[PDB]
Amino acid sequence: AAAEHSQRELDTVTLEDIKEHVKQLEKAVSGKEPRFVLRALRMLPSTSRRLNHYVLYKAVQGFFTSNNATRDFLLPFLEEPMDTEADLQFRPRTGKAASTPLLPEVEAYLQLLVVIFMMNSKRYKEAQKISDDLMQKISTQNRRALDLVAAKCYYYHARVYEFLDKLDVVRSFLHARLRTATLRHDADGQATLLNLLLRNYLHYSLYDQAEKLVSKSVFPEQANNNEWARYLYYTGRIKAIQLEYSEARRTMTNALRKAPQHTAVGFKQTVHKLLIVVELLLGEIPDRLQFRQPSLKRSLMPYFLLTQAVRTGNLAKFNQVLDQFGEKFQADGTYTLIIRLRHNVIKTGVRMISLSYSRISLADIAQKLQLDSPEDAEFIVAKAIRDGVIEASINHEKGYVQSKEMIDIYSTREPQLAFHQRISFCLDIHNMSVKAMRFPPK
Amino acid sequence: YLASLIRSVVALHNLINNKIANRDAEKKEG
Amino acid sequence: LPKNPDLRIAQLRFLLSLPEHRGDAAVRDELMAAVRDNNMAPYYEALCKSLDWQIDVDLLNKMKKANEDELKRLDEELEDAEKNLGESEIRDAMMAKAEYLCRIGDKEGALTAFRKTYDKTVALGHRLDIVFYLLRIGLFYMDNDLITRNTEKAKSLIEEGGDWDRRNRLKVYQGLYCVAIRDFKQAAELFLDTVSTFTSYELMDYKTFVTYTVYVSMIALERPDLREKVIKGAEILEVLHSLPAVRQYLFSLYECRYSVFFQSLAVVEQEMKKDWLFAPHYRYYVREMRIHAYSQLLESYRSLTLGYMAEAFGVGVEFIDQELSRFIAAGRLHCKIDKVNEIVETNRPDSKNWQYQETIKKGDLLLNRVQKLSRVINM
Amino acid sequence: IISTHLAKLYDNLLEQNLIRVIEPFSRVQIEHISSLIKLSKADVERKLSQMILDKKFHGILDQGEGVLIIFDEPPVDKTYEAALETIQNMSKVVDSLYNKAKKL
Amino acid sequence: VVKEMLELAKNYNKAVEEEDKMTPEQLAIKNVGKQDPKRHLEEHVDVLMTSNIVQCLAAM
Amino acid sequence: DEFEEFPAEEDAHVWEDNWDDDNVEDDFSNQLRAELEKHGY
Repeated sequence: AAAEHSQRELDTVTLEDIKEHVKQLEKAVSGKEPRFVLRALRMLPSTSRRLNHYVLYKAVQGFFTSNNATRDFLLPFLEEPMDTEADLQFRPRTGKAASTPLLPEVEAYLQLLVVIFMMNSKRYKEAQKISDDLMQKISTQNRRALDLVAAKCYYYHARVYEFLDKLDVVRSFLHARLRTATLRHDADGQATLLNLLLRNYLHYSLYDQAEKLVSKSVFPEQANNNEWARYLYYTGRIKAIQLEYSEARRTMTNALRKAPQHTAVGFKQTVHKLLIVVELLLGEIPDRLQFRQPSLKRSLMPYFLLTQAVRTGNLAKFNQVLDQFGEKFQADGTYTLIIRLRHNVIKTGVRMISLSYSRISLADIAQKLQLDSPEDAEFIVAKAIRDGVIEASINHEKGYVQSKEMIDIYSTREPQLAFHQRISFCLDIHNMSVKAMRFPPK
Repeated sequence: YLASLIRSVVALHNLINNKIANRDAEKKEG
Repeated sequence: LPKNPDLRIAQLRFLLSLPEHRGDAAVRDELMAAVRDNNMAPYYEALCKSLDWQIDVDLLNKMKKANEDELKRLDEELEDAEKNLGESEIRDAMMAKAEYLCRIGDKEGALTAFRKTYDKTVALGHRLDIVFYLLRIGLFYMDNDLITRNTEKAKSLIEEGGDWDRRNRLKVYQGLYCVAIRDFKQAAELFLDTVSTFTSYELMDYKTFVTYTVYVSMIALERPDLREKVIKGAEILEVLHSLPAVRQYLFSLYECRYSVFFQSLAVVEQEMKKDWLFAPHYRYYVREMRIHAYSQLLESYRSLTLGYMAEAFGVGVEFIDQELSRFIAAGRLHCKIDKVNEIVETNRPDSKNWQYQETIKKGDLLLNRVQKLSRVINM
Repeated sequence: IISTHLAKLYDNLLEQNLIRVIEPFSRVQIEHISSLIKLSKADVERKLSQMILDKKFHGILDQGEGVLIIFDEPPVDKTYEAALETIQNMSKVVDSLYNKAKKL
Repeated sequence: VVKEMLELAKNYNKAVEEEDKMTPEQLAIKNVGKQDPKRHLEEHVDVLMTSNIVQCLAAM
Repeated sequence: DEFEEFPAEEDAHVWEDNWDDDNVEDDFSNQLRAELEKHGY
């Protein structure tokens, strides 16, 4: 059929792609440079989609095919087509190459591909077993070049079990895997393992253990930008739930900055929602461009209403906002922070008063913030002066809030500190760029 | 700081050029 | 260019759509007279359904029959041109059919007919005229995508080849759309460019064009350009001599007569509320004009008591205090209020400090870009 | 014609006289300058405000007590303008390198 | 030096953004005149940074 | 690198709108008229 022949052609092109990736893996192991395995994994997400039964059937018929347990393991889980007319024997290894065992990296890549296909087919149980087998056989291996594919397979195994709605049978095993990766000095594998452990804790609400792990473990600096963004989001949630609001805001802004341009909509949605909540708690009204964006508009609409209520200062509006979308906030895992905002709303008003006025009288500030009595205003203002929200100094002798006089920052040292940080970053970037330089062997 | 930014940009451009040269040589190898 | 579609009809429809003026009588009579004279049956039905009016059975049937027989005559002429006359005759017949389709208010049919005429039209000038007709239709209906695509097409046609008159008309059309999209800077630029040789009398008379130009220029242009291009502009001054209110409003800001400026600004807000193009942006225009006036007053002062500025603006101390606090909270005015002593202190950054802030911001952006590039390439 | 041109001449004369009378002072109070020019306090205040707002003689008024402070208007430090322009140029060069590096 | 480096950065922008691929290896050899790309480039960066660093260290 | 781990979940305004636009208050004409009336006595 026309559709069938088109599918066969796409399968053949995918087979050519996998052959190219396996050749790259072999060249990487020969040259001991991750670059090639990194590119193979980079192409992996694209190949994850656009795969049917015959695709992987032909891949297993051509690759491997040594009568090994893999063929008797995945094939019983994946159907087999009839005698295809275009029986092109996809055999990159010919004669001696076929006899030689498949390279550990290449075999791991093929097992990862089959596991991804099982994921996309919702064969949760079969992917379970195939992932255990591949993980066990990769655990024995100790080649450095295998570590990146090991990290990818680790992440996909955690994902398969996450769809298994258990995500606890993995806790100890991923802890052990991450610890071994840390011992081995691996970077990508330990990065993915730490991110996945943090994700599991955040799912099951074990915040304290996650904070302990983040405090003790150290994330390698030379990690993937996407992995860094995921870790930043997880650490931002940990900090925000733990009352380190400023650090949470900074970390989540960094995570948003490091997001993959336009590749992951959902991660951006969640980061924006949590950042909006944290910023509202910290006393800053968030930017409207986020709410106006096309992809994030409908997702953040309840947060837009919440920000409206907070800025306007109408506690009743906040209550009706919670009534309509309270369950949505809960399902988003931000209900507790929203309640904290409900009881901290006065911080935004105090911050606005601090920005506007410089010597506001206590009675007038109490009137403006709809407080009942001036003494409550004094209490709230002092609490704000600690909370990093205001920089004033109450003069209780005459009861007026005297904001600190602004000073010429340039004549002070802060510009030197900012320039030092930026110059250090620039010099480090230059050193890193000239450091690799990928000079070929003559 | 401006000099450091210029140096970093030049180094990054040189790294990009060298990487593209290496990739082109490898591709033309086979 | 042809007056069809008549933007006055769209303005009247919007005015009736407004809550207060929904029951207006004179606008009702004007719109009904326009519909009857122009015989817009589809437009009449759409307006009746939208405004919940009582459809006149006799008038509606008469208009429908007139539209039907006119369309039949146009189709007969098109068939005659197709059979006997050449390509030019058929193109003109289809152009007339599309023109009458726009006459009655059939948006979809008129647009499709104009598209067919454009497809069958070879002359560049006629293609530009078709684009102008579609742009006028879009303005009448406020179809953002249609107006944007057709403006791009008209720009391309002019770039390939175009007379100066078409360029001026397209400049005025872009200015009107920009005013409707709230990009007041481009509106001011285009309108100030075209005010000298305003030849697009179909969209709006010259007095309305000068009023719009003054409004958008004051919302966009700064004081030096405002003086050089609006205050001393011969055309704008000549037109304003016939519009005392607009002249007073414009001169209040430049001459520093703030109470009269606020009176004129209230009048202008009321006028724009009814206007069909400035209606969505009237609140923003008034807010930005007030912010501009406050900043202009504060530019020459470092610490002015709230009482003095309240007297200057002809408003109470409490109102000016509240408005100044609101505008400071949004980071628009560079001042900090001192309620106990009732003194407003301007905190305008020194040139060195502002330059340091700008360099910090731009360098942070560039460093983020460089870090992303390094991460992407280094693998 | 006479009215408009004489009003403009009056404006020019007031500007010149005010500039002449503020040259020695640095923090002159508005009342003294008005007395020196023999004009109403409000008129001199308005003219000074307009002059400052129009990049005329440099200074800032303070209605809290009333003075016409005059300073020397630091130049601008052209070095920072050049640095900002170079930063913009290098940002667009980084954009170009973004256009490159697509070929890996 | 900063103004001349701004002009040189404009020139470097023009040279790089062009990135003419009509045998780029030949382009880099047909425009060799000790000009914008790096010679009048980071040479000035080194001059500026050496002078500024030495002056600041001496001042401290 | 689509982050499938995180699920991926009128007002067709082309003009950017800041927060102050949303604020609801009486038209400026009413405010000015009321203030002038209250300061007229």
